[PDB]
Amino acid sequence: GPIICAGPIHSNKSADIPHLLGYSEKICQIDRLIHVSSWLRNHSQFQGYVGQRGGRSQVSYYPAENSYSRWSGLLSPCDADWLGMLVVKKAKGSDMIVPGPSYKGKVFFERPTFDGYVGWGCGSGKSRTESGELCSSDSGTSSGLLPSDRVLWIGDVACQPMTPIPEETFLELKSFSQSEFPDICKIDGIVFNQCEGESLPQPFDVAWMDVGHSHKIIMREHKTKWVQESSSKDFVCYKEGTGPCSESEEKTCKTSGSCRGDMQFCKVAGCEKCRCSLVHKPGEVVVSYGGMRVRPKCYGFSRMMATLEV
Amino acid sequence: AVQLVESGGGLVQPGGSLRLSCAASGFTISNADMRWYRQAPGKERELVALLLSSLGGSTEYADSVKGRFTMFRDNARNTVYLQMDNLKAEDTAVYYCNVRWTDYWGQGTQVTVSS
Ligand SMILES: *[C@@H]1O[C@H](CO)[C@@H](O[C@@H]2O[C@H](CO)[C@@H](O[C@@H]3O[C@H](CO[C@H]4O[C@H](CO)[C@@H](O)[C@H](O)[C@@H]4O)[C@@H](O)[C@H](O[C@H]4O[C@H](CO)[C@@H](O)[C@H](O)[C@@H]4O)[C@@H]3O)[C@H](O)[C@H]2NC(C)=O)[C@H](O)[C@H]1NC(C)=O
Ligand SMILES: *[C@@H]1O[C@H](CO)[C@@H](O)[C@H](O)[C@H]1NC(C)=O
Repeated sequence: GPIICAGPIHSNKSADIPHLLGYSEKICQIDRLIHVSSWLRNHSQFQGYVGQRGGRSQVSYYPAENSYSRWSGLLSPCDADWLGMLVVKKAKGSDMIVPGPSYKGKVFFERPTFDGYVGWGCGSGKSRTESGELCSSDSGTSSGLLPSDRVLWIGDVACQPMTPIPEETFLELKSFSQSEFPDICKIDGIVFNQCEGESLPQPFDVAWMDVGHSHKIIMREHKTKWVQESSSKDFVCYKEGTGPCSESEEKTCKTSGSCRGDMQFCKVAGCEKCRCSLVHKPGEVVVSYGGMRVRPKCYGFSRMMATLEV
Repeated sequence: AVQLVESGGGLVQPGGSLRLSCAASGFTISNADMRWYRQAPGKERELVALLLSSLGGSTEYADSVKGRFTMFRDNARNTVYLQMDNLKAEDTAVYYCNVRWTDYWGQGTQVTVSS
């Protein structure tokens, strides 16, 4: 289900998309896929919205079985983009579209890549071919008010605020990860290992964590503990009936103990209009890998492109 | 080493036809996914047609060229083709042949359409 806001029913294809400053306001926008609509408008000359009637909870995932999507509060890359935690970059030509997802008819798809996050949009009136590589005309998208059907998120991914690590420990992890995957030559066009000869690229479903340096750390064997840190980001605030609280209202709730809430929120922030509650999510994920513990920015199991030693 | 050699570009009057070939070395196109790009001067590299082994051999075309260009392969000959019919001035470009997800590009062949 949704985090705060029930799915959007839009009318004005041409309605502006406001920059809302409250955190719960931004989560509300994320619930209604307004961030992805914003993305399409900005990058691929698209009028209107995606997410009609379904919102974020009806988005399409590759793989279709999504563990992290059953947790309404786990942040997808796109969600993280809207919260300024990372950038889902507009695809360049050299960005690789992985095979396997049912791209046909999609209007937007994103995937974690080895060195970032890439998103692919189609203009107004167009959608993707099966290969994902071309935007061709589609009369079913004429409405400009398109169902969540048309949004594709690749990967079992959770993003979250990160405890930045020094370059030293990133280099150690990058090296550890190189020795775990000695036969990988490049991932998503990035040199992973030095290779003399190299296979044709092929899909690669790999576990990875983003620890905020030049590229991700793909992992063979790792352990994950989820910890509920009950920080302010873990709570959303809403007025009864009328959706999310104001930026100002949310702030005083989370800093002054003057609003109503559920039992965890009252414990950490205080309680005596707005109500704040725990978002449904397992917590922040801590990764043990390379004999290190680390709080990554994103964590996931996603498809990328790899070549192998020949 | 992978090699891609293109052929078949040239001068053609509007309405004319050309067949572009891409002979490949160092992989078998019967498993590869192949793409045809074109690059006009000033404009950006635009993807024009695909043959996707990942899709069982299916074929996909950009909207501008749909219905005039035809991509196909000769597995025996390890060669992929782009048949271009009813050529327009806007088809003038250098055409490139590329292996999907790789920096394997053909030399490029020049297609010029003019009356
Ligand atoms: C699609 O494109 C639109 C616009 O082109 C993007 O919207 C912009 O988003 C950025 C960041 O999300 C906004 O910048 C932020 O401005 C805040 C103040 O906003 C008010 O003022 C602007 C202009 O004066 C008004 O247009 C707006 O309606 C508001 O009333 C700041 O508080 C923010 O600061 C925070 O982030 C920065 C780093 O980004 C830090 O330095 C700060 O410490 C702080 O954490 C921020 O600077 C911008 O206002 C938006 N413009 C509009 C017109 O809405 C979308 O984000 C983009 N969509 C996607 C998916 O990328
Ligand atoms: C809704 O569409 C109208 C009609 O042109 C337009 O003037 C307006 O900008 C849109 N709504 C808002 C809130 O901007």
